Amino acid sequence: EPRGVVRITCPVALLQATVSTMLADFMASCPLVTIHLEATNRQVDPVAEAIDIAIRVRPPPLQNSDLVLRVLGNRCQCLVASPELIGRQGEVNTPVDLTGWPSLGLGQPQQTFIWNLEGPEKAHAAVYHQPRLVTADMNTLRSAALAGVGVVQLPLMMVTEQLAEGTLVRLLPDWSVRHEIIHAVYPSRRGLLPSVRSVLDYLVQRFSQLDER
Amino acid sequence: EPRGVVRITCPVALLQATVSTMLADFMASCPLVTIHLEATNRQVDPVAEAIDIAIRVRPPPLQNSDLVLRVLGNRCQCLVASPELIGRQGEVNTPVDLTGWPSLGLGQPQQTFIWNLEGPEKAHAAVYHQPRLVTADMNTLRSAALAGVGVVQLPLMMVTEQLAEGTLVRLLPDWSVRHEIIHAVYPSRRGLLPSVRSVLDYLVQRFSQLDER
Ligand SMILES: O=C(O)c1cccc(O)c1
Ligand SMILES: O=C(O)c1cccc(O)c1
Repeated sequence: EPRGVVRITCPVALLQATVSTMLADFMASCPLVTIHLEATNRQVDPVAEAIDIAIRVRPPPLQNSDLVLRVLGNRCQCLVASPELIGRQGEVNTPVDLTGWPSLGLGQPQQTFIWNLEGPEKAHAAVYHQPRLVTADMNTLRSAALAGVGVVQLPLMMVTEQLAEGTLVRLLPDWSVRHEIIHAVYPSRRGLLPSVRSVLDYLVQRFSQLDER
Repeated sequence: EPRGVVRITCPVALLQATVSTMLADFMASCPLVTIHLEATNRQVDPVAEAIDIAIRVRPPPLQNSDLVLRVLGNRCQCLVASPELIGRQGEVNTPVDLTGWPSLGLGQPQQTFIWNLEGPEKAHAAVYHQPRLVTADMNTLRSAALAGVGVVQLPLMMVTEQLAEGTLVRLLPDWSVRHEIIHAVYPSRRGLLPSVRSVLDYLVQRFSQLDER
C-alpha cells in the first residue's frame, strides 16, 4: 500500500548498530517503498537538500528550527581506556588527573577536543586534550582504545561487551558526560506524504520497543 | 623513533573490517606518531588536499597518475540474495534471468547501477537494475539482502559467514564480477617522510600477512 521514494540520512555508527535492521525489516514488509539512504556523519540541512527524514544524534539542547522534531531515545556517553594504559598513566580520581593522558578524538582534525564533565555537588569540569588519533569512525576508535593508544569518549552501547570483559575500563565513574538524544527531524509537509509517514511511524515504534540507555 | 602527523583516508567498510586493527597495533608500537584518519568513501585527491596516504578500493585498470601506487591485495565480488527471495523470484541460470529482480545498490541515488559479468566461453553480460535501496554502507545492504529485500553485489569477505550459514546464497556461480584491488596511493615526496614511511611499510607487511581473496 505505501509506495514512493523516501530520502533518509543517518550517522554511521547509529545506522550500523541500530537503524539498519529496522529499515531492512520495514522494506521486507513494504515492497513498493524505495529508500535512498545516505550514511553520513555531517550536519544535514533537510529543507535545502530535500531530505524527507534526517536522523541526528546531538546532546541537548536541540534545534528549535521550523522542522518537526520527534525524540527517539537518549544515549549516555562514557570515558574509557584499556587496563594496560591505566597501568602506565596512573590513577584518575578527578578530571584534572586526565591532563596529559594520550587520547583519541571523534571528529575532524581541525576541531577543538574537550571533555565536558559534571560531577558530585554540581561540579563542572572541562578537560582539553590533544588526541593522537582523530577519526569519525567509532569502530576504529574502540580498537585503538582497546590497544591502549589513548583515553576516548564513546557511547555506552558501543562498548558494553568490552566493559563486561574488562578489556576496557570506565574512568571517573562518579562524573558524567552530557547525554546524547537520538531524534528525527523532518519538514512538516514531507511527513504528510504516505510513504514518508509509514517509515516515520515504523521507526518510532521500533525505537519505543528498545530499552537502551 | 618515528614521530609526526600522518594524514590518511580509507573507505569505510575496508577500515572497519581490516585497516582499523592494523593502525591500532601500529600506534601502540609507535607512541610518538599522530594519525588523522578520515573514514570516507569518496574519491580523494591526495595532492590537492595534502593527503599523505590514500587507501583506495577500485577495479582494474587503476590510475596511472603521477602518484606512487602500492598494491595491497585483490578482493573478489559476488552477487547474493536470500533463500526466501530466491524462492519467490524464480531461477537464475543466465544473467538475463536477473532482469526484474528487486535489487540493492551501493553508491549514491543518481548513479546508474549495472552488474558487469563475465562468464564461460568469454561471454560478457551487463545487467542494468533499478535498486529499491541505495546506500554507501555495506552493513545496511547486507542486512537488507538477509531480509530478502533484493539481490546485491558485495565483496566476498563481507558475506563469508552468511554464505556458510546459508542465510545468503550466491547467484550465477559460473559467472564472475570484476575483482577489486586494494591499493595505497601516495605522493612521491610525502612517502619520503619518516613517519609516513613507517606507516606505509607496516601496512604493506600486514596486508602481505593476509591470505584473503
Ligand atoms: O545507541 C547507539 O547504538 C548509538 C549509536 C551511535 C551513536 C549513539 O549516540 C548511540
Ligand atoms: O576484503 C575486505 O575486507 C574488503 C572490505 C571493503 C571493500 C573490499 O573490496 C574488500
